[PDB]
Amino acid sequence: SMTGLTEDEAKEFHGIFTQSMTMFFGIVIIAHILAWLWRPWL
Amino acid sequence: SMTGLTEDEAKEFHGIFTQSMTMFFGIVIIAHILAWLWRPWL
Amino acid sequence: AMLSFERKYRVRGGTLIGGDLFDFWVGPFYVGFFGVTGFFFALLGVLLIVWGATIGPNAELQTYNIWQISIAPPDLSYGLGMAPLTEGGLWQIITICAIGAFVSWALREVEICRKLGIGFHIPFAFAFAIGAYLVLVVVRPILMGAWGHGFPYGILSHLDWVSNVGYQFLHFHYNPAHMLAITFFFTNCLALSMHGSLILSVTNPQKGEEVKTSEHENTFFRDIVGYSIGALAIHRLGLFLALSAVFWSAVCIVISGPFWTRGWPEWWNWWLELPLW
Amino acid sequence: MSPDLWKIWLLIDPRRVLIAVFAFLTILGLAIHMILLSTTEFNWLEDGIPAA
Amino acid sequence: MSPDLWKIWLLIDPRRVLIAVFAFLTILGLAIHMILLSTTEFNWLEDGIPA
Amino acid sequence: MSPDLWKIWLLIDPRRVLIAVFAFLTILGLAIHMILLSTTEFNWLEDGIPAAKVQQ
Amino acid sequence: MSPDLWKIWLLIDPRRVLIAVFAFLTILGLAIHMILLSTTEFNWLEDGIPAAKVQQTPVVPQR
Amino acid sequence: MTGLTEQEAQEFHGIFVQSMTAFFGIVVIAHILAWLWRPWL
Amino acid sequence: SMTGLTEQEAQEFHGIFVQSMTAFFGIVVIAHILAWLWRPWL
Amino acid sequence: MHKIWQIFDPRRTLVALFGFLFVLGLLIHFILLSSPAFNWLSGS
Amino acid sequence: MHKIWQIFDPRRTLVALFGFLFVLGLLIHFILLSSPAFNWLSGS
Amino acid sequence: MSAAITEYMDVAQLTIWAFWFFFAGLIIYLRREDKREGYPLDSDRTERSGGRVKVVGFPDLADPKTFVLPHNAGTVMAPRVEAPTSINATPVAPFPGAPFEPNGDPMLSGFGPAASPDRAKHCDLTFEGLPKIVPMRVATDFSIADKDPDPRGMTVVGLDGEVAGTISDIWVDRSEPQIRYLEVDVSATKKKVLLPIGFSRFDKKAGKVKVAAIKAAHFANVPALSKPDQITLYEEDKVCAYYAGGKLYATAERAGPLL
Amino acid sequence: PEYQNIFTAVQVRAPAYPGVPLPKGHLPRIGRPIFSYWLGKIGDAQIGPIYLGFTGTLSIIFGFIAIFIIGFNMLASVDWNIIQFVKHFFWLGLEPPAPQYGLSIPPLSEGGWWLMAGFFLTMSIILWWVRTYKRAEALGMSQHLSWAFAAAIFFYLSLGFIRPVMMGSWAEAVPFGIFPHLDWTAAFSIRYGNLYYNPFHMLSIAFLYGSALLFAMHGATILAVSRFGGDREIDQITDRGTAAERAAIFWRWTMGFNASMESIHRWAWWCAVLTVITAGIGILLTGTVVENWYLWAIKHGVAPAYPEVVTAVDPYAT
Amino acid sequence: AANSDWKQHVAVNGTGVTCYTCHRGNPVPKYVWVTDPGPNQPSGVKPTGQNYASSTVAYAALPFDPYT
Ligand code: BCL
Ligand code: BCL
Ligand code: BCL
Ligand SMILES: CC[C@H]1c2cc3[nH]c4c(c3C)C(=O)[C@H](C(=O)OC)c4c3nc(cc4[nH]c(cc(n2)[C@@H]1C)c(C(C)=O)c4C)[C@@H](C)[C@@H]3CCC(=O)OC/C=C(\C)CCC[C@H](C)CCC[C@H](C)CCCC(C)C
Ligand SMILES: CC[C@H]1c2cc3[nH]c4c(c3C)C(=O)[C@H](C(=O)OC)c4c3nc(cc4[nH]c(cc(n2)[C@@H]1C)c(C(C)=O)c4C)[C@@H](C)[C@@H]3CCC(=O)OC/C=C(\C)CCC[C@H](C)CCC[C@H](C)CCCC(C)C
Ligand SMILES: COC(C)(C)C/C=C/C(C)=C/C=C/C(C)=C/C=C/C(C)=C/C=C\C=C(C)\C=C\C=C(C)\C=C\C=C(C)\C=C\CC(C)(C)OC
Ligand code: HEC
Ligand SMILES: CCCCCCCCCCCC[N+](C)(C)[O-]
Ligand SMILES: [Ca+2]
Ligand SMILES: [Ca+2]
Ligand SMILES: [Ca+2]
Ligand SMILES: [Ca+2]
Ligand SMILES: [Fe+3]
Ligand SMILES: [Mg+2]
Repeated sequence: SMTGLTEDEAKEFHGIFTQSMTMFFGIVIIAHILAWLWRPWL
Repeated sequence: SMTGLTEDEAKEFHGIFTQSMTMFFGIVIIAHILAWLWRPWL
Repeated sequence: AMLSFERKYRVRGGTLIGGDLFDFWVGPFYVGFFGVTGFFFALLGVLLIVWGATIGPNAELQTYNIWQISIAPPDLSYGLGMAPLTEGGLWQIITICAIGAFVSWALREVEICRKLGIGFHIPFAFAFAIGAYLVLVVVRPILMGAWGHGFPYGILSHLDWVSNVGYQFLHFHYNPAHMLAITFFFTNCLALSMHGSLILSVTNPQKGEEVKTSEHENTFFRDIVGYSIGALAIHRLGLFLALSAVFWSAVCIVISGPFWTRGWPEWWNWWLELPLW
Repeated sequence: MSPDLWKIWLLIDPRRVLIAVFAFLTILGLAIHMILLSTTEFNWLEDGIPAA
Repeated sequence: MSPDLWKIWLLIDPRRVLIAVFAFLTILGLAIHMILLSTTEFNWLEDGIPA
Repeated sequence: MSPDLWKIWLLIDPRRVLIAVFAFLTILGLAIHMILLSTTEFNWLEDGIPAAKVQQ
Repeated sequence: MSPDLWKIWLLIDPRRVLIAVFAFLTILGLAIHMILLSTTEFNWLEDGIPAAKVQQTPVVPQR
Repeated sequence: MTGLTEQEAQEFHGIFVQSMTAFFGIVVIAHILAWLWRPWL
Repeated sequence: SMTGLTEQEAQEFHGIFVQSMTAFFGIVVIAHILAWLWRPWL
Repeated sequence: MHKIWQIFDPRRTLVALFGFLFVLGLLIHFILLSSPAFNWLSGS
Repeated sequence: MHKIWQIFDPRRTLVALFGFLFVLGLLIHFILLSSPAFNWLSGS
Repeated sequence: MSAAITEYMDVAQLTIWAFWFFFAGLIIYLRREDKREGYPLDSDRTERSGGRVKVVGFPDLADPKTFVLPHNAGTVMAPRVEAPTSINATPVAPFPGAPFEPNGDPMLSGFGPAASPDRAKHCDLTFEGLPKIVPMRVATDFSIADKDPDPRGMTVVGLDGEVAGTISDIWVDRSEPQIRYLEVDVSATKKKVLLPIGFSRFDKKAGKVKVAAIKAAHFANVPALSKPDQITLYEEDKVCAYYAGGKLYATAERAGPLL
Repeated sequence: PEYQNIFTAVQVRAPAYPGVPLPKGHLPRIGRPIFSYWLGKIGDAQIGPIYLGFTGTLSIIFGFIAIFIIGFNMLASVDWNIIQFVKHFFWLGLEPPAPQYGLSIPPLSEGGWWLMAGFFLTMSIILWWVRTYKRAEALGMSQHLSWAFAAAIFFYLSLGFIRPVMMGSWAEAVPFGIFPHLDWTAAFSIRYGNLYYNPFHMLSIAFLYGSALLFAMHGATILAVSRFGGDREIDQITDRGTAAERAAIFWRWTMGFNASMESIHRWAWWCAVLTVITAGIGILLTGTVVENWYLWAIKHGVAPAYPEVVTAVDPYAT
Repeated sequence: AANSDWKQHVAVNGTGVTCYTCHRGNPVPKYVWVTDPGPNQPSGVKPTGQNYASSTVAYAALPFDPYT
């Protein structure tokens, strides 16, 4: 607990962090599918 | 214990460290197999 | 003459040479033995400069315009020997007189600070400028091989000498010791501006305010750049930068010609020819 | 992918990793866009398409 | 490798190791991608394929 | 060679030598790879082997 | 050398000489390898031996 | 960790979301007008 | 609170601020209308 | 919306806004002058 | 979310976000002005 | 609107002349600022004239400038009047510009290198009103840096390498943490004297303090404090000047010359 | 021998000093201070904290964007080869638009990036000036430092913005590079006929040499009288002790006149500022009212004349 | 033509020009030049011809193709 957080604080932080990261990757995937449909690079 | 971690506190860092390094290398393997299939270099 | 609090400090003794023979003051100045020697070296040097202006390079180009008066060193065919008076020996005599005057000035400063009971930082710092002059007119001409490598004594002609010496190496900005010396000069100017600004700001506060303390000086620069060096350390650093600039300039000029005879950019080839790339 | 991964937040302060990852992502996005703008095959502004 | 390697972690600080390896891996990935981009055989953007 | 070499760790701090070894080995690997890439004979990317699908 | 040479360590401590020697031999080896790589007679990579098997286009003869 | 209680963060979050929505709406309408003026893809 | 400004003294500042914003934007709009009437840029 | 003034000092905000507005006006006028099609410093 | 403001001081985050938006807007307008196909300060 | 004003004058010449005018004004201003301490001068011209002609040179002096001191310490004028004093010496020769001889015993004479003015008799203060330079026996929160000698118990030796006492306490500065003084417990009078750091050399090998200013027998005449916990601007100046006098008066060979 | 006060022999550690309290409506200072032993041998051994407001954040953002653009263009100039980037780093640069554009906006690869980098860097410098002014005024001090910074900014803007606009082209501006900007400095002198003959260049060089001389003299003087407590300059200014008296008397005996403990810091302030002021004028006169400085000096009787011992025949005058 | 039409260059001291002046025994001279393309650039980047270390200008950051 060097950073000062407790177990519950870390548990509650991790879920929100993973949820937001999943949402960001999900929108990135759609942007890349659109880009590939526009002009494939491979 | 100069670092200060207890016997069991530092012993469980290893179990997660290796478990994550395994998957990192695992996805790198797939990336390199795909790259070789696309255009071999040697 | 004397400041209103100076009479307590005019004590006898502390001389290096002379004792009670030349131990007196002339107006505000203290003279001593080295005062006499330096004053008369300077007087003869000035009179010979004026006579060299009177003779001129010829009877047609002679002029009393202060920007155009120039006394030139001998030819490179004389080597390290003594030239005739009209063909470059006057330059050598004036150089000897100038060296004598500078050394006398430094020794008089040593006597003054022995009398006042203070440290010897000031003559020590002056010795660096004296050494730079000596490298310019003594060390480099001997290493090169002739007195003709010194610079001429004139307000505008020694600029021509600097320009032509600089272009003898096709690009003088690529000299590395030159870059170091220039960095030190610019940093010294910045540090002096900041020291003066801070002292004046603390001593002359906003209207209707009292004089600031020592904590404000440190807080200001900790809140601007995150570090403060202190009252004594700023003077330490100023002296260090001002002397390093001169030391590296002397190094930069003494390696041009004696130790490197090509263009200065080419010197960097050792970096470009490494096997890493 | 490990049941006790959340303990990583007991080691590194979250507030000083969010700033780092935000800055890294923003600079990465800028750099990729500029790299695409530096090539004639993927400059979407100077391509002329559509309709010139 | 001996099973007792887990004693490394009481000799070096885990947080510094984590951040150092993260930074090194990111810098290495950027460097390798750029070195590949500098070539002619392995530049996937200017290769002209597919046309 | 010597059955008593393990005394070396009673003199030099192991925590420092681990770092000074890992950093040195990483720098050495980078330097050797750069040296190889700076030649026309051992540059495995620009050697034209195998084949060349792009034009230059 | 003399049998009583082992007294040398009563003047110099093992740590500050071990570190210096280990940090010195590495630098010397690096410097020698680089010096040999710089010459055209003792460069083992570009000597052309054994054969080339690498094809070596218009050139710029100014460089 | 920032001198803010629960309610003093919920009010801020509500105002922040509403302002962000307004800004994004006007950005969208500006991009629609620009695409009508001169398309880029 | 943070700047030590009471809400009642904030309402009065906000009203004057928004009134000034409206007055400024009116002149800006009129100037742009005249500028378009001089030389249109689209 | 009015409690935004509990977050920022009104005086400093006004000064900063004025400085930003003046800089932006100078920038736009200079950009217009530099371009040839909109330069008004030629008469007509 | 909303508890994120218990981590981040609102003033600094708001100032940084506004500065970033202003810089991004200026940069995009400059990039468009540099491209001849989208420069609107010409005769067209 | 062109670059040639006349057949000879141009813009770059007028600009340099304007700079010269501004530079002359700036030099006059700086020389007038230089003359806020020590003027009008003390010379024979004033005293021969019966205190009628005042020697100030050119330019003359400025109007007085006010400094206000913190914690209600008072107000000081930058150009002020000060009382003429009678020095403790006697001229060597009657011609002008002659030196003076330090009448009496040179160390205990108050003339020459061992001279000082009379500063204000109050302690310098911090931002909260505390005394600024205090011993470590009251600044308990201070400490000596690690891996450093900690010069307590070190023997102090005189000019001739003879022991004159030991260090008892260290006087530090609250506003800027650094050492300003050492306290020496003299083993000849059972007294304690202060020693500035600028006059002491730390021999960290053998743990010694070297004082090259005065000899070992001279530590018995150092001016003392009023109270054992604080010092004033007057006493600090007196203590420093006493040691400075030893740079000339310590031995018979220090008056010169070399030849 | 005698203690010269160049290094601190024995150090003393006290708890960290947060700083003088700021008035209401200010953010707290960030960071916890730490002590460095080797740094304490030459100065104060405490680093941090720092104050970061809104102007300080904006300056950081603008400056980092500018530096990122410069670095990206330097990397693009070697075709994304990072090793070749390290090899050629001192020779690389980002350079102004071509002379055939005047004051217009060229494409990105032909000078648009240079314009954007210059704009952002100028914005960051202005914001940092505002930050220095605000921090000076927050503690009740005066504004000498902001005036000196304003003079430096004036020279910087003359070098990069004002003169190109007066000349009517962006190609007159200086590139972003180590060796490129030295090349610009050399070419500027060559093109306008030997800048040694510019009188404001002469004045600027005089003031730079004078700044070095003044700092050496002042540093040596304060170090020489620091055994009397001379480093505490504020006390000496408000209550003159032996340090100030001896420092004045030394120079009066040496060269016939002296300054004061308060007055010398004015000589320091004006000498440095005049270095850049006369610089900014010197290049605003170049190319606008003077075409060739050597011919200008000949016209005004400044250039010396030499005997004709070597000469050439002009092939354009046959 | 060199030995008869350009004597204000190659005949000040009567040195002259022969085939050996350039070839020095080689079929191809050792010091010829062509129009230099410079270092490779990205496809959409316009070259500057400078800011690159080159021996053709004696290792300065000046335009490296003054021949053309
Ligand atoms: C084309 C020319 C080249 C060039 C060629 C040279 C050459 C050649 C030299 C320099 C030297 C210098 N160059 Mg360069 N330099 C160039 C461009 C620059 C640029 C620039 C912005 O481009 C800068 C900032 C510099 C800066 C410098 C300094 C590092 C250095 C000068 C200071 C010095 O030596 O102090 C030295 C100070 C002294 C010698 C003072 C001595 C005074 C003593 C005390 C005597 C007393 C004076 C007097 C008699 C007292 C009485 C007077 C009155 C009666 C009161 N150069 C260009 C590219 N440069 C010089 C150098 O390094 O010298 C060591 C040098 O020789
Ligand atoms: C002729 C040129 C050949 C080539 C010939 C060789 C040869 C020969 C060697 C390498 C080696 C290496 N090459 Mg190679 N290499 C080539 C092309 C590449 C390319 C590429 C872009 O194509 C890459 C990314 C690499 C990268 C590498 C690294 C994987 C490795 C050096 C690692 C290091 O720096 O250790 C420095 C850092 C450390 C030593 C840290 C200490 C590591 C720890 C303490 C010990 C191992 C634990 C480990 C981290 C985890 C478990 C591993 C277990 C041992 C299984 N090569 C080309 C094709 N390469 C070396 C190697 O095999 O190393 C394994 C080697 O001998
Ligand atoms: C096509 C190019 C046109 C042109 C088209 C436009 C258009 C469109 C606009 C301007 C605007 C401006 N133009 Mg224009 N402009 C041109 C050329 C000029 C010339 C010139 C030398 O030729 C001048 C002096 C100006 C002057 C101005 C400024 C008054 C104004 C931007 C100021 C600013 O940045 O506010 C920033 C600084 C502040 C906001 C600080 C405010 C200080 C206080 C509030 C002053 C208020 C005083 C008072 C209360 C005002 C009301 C009273 C009125 C007199 C009725 N323009 C050319 C001819 N110009 C803008 C404008 O109208 O702004 C009002 C605008 O929309
Ligand atoms: C080393 C760090 C800097 C420095 C330091 C420094 N200078 C110093 C000191 C110090 C510490 C002094 O104590 C001393 C002094 O008294 O200062 C007031 C001094 C001094 N630095 C001076 C000048 C000076 N310093 C310069 C440089 C520097 N000084 C460095 C940048 C320069 C430059 C850069 O050009 C100059 C011009 C003097 C004002 C003074 C020393 C005065 C002196 O020595 O007086 C004795 C000599 C005479 C009075 C007459 C000499 C007679 C000769 C015949 C004169 C001509 C000689 C010359 C070779 C021919 C003409 C040359 C042409 C180019 C014109
Ligand atoms: C009197 C004239 C002299 C002078 C004066 C002067 N300079 C000044 C001042 C003054 C009075 C200030 O007040 C100001 C200052 O802050 O001083 C401490 C300053 C200053 N003079 C400076 C430089 C400077 N001064 C120079 C010269 C001079 N300054 C003259 C000789 C020079 C030269 C000779 O070239 C330089 C380079 C600055 C250090 C500082 C003003 C800094 C400033 O305005 O910065 C604004 C922009 C930024 C902060 C952008 C930062 C963006 C990011 C942080 C970048 C991230 C990447 C990073 C760089 C990677 C590397 C790692 C980092 C952790 C370092
Ligand atoms: C890891 O690091 C990364 C890769 C992220 C970034 C690294 C970057 C690196 C390595 C950068 C290195 C930079 C270097 C070496 C820079 C050197 C800079 C030097 C020496 C600069 C010196 C002088 C430059 C000057 C004086 C330029 C001045 C230009 C000015 C004042 C121009 C102003 C222009 C304006 C205001 C134009 C306005 C016109 C408009 C607004 C229309 O433009 C859009
Ligand atoms: C003296 C009279 C001769 C003779 C007999 C030749 N040369 Fe030259 N030469 C020069 C250059 C620049 C070239 C082109 C480079 C090249 O082609 O190699 C040549 C070319 C030739 C050739 C053709 C060689 C080949 O590649 O097949 C031959 C046969 C030839 N030369 C004969 C340059 C110069 C000179 C410099 C100005 C001078 C002088 C000469 N050559 C003189 C001769
Ligand atoms: C910021 C100071 C005011 C600058 C005003 C001039 C702007 C540039 C105008 C240049 C016009 C040149 N040209 C050929 C297009 O007419
Ligand atoms: Ca498109
Ligand atoms: Ca492809
Ligand atoms: Ca291959
Ligand atoms: Ca081989
Ligand atoms: Fe000072
Ligand atoms: Mg260039």
